[PDB]
Amino acid sequence: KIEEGKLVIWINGDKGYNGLAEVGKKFEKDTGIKVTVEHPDKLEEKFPQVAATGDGPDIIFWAHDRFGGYAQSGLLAEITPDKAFQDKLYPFTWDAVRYNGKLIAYPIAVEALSLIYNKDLLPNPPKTWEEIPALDKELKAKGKSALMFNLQEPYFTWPLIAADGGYAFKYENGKYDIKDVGVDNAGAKAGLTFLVDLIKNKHMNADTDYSIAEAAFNKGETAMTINGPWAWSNIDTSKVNYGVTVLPTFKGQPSKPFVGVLSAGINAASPNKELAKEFLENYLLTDEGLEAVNKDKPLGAVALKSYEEELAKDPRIAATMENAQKGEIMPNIPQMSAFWYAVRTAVINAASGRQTVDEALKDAQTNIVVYTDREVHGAVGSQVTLHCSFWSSEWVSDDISFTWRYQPEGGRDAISIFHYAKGQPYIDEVGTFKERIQWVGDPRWKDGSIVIHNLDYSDNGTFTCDVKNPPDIVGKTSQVTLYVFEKV
Ligand SMILES: OC[C@H]1O[C@H](O[C@H]2[C@H](O)[C@@H](O)[C@@H](O)O[C@@H]2CO)[C@H](O)[C@@H](O)[C@@H]1O
Repeated sequence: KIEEGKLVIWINGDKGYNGLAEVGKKFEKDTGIKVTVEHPDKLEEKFPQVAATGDGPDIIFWAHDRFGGYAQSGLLAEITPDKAFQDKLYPFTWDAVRYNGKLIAYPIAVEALSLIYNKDLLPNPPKTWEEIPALDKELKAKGKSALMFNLQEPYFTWPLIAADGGYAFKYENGKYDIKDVGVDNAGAKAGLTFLVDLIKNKHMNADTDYSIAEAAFNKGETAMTINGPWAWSNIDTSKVNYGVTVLPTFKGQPSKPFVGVLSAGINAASPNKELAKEFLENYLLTDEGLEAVNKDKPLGAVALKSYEEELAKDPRIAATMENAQKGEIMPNIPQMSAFWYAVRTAVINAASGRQTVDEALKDAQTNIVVYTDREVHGAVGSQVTLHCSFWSSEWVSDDISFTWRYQPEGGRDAISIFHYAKGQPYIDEVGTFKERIQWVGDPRWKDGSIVIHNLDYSDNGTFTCDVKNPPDIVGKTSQVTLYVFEKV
């Protein structure tokens, strides 16, 4: 439950919260109203959790993308500044916080990821992703690495994934098609494939997270990192001589970071809505208010026209804006939340080798355990496909095995005719099917199918497919019966 004569604010711990607290101190001096600034972990998830019982902060700071979901659920107060105030901020920043015709937050700043590079290691940073492996080998021989960035959050890997064609939700005449997701298409696969072979080639580590990449760059251990304007303060402190530049191209195309508008929403259960509007409108969104936050941790390109114009000469801000121009604004639709957890899981699963990129992105796109046909009929001379597939909770072992057995009709015993094991198909030269079996399976899609060519009358019998995918060293089986005809 929310008290009542004061303001509690949540903001991410990577942003200028001490600078925000100082604006809080000034508000408190003028008004006598206490302003507490907190930075809870995963506050983007904590907010809806507690705001559903009417709990949480009076005001929450996050990128605009999460606010559609908050608004849909009725967690945010409608924002109603007059036209005079609105005119103080860029119109596009207001569009980012409009949901279902209503303004539901105040925009603060435009963030995009950039390439950051150590000028003493790399006076001339690569223009291209494809250069990076060769660069890394050079730098490795000198006890350094080429690149480290946060691999745990899809925000950071998305620019590469989207570069050659990936998208979240298709944008089509004024609206997002929630049914048309582009995390599976050929472009997205190429981008994530490039990323996982950086890892498989030891140019990056699948475990690398935000703290590890920041520490490595700031200690001069790696030549480049990918991060937003909040990060620049920490590198200034370290003294590393850095530049901030355009992200490398991939297959000749710009990297495409998702652009965020840092925004401040007012809790619908806040008894302090007029005080919150006063703070944000009269204290935060002023040159001095934004300056105080910005000098703590850089904001990016601020929403407030006067101060954006003041800051716009900074070439690090120019680079941020150039990267944003090449990327695209995040949708603010409530589905964004599902999108992010889907791609997060796909990246981690692909980066660790639990899935191939195809498998991984299929699942993201979407977010009797053995199957054979019952009975197949063939003509003499024809070929028949003997489908076999399975479903499992396990990743695909490789060590995965498939075995086909055959039992002639009226016959006694089932004999092996085909075996897939340790990555290779073996036929059997014993076979009455020798030179007539064809492997058409693919263990990566949990498929063990074969084709029998040039059917004969005496091929009549029952085939059994047996699959082991080790965890899972217990054989699951299914049977298919073949009848061969002159015709029918
Ligand atoms: O990684 C998925 C995550 O990415 C975007 O979050 C950013 C946020 O915009 C930045 O301000 C910065 O703090 O880093 C975050 C990524 O770690 C989305 O805003 C967020 O909803 C999403 O879950």
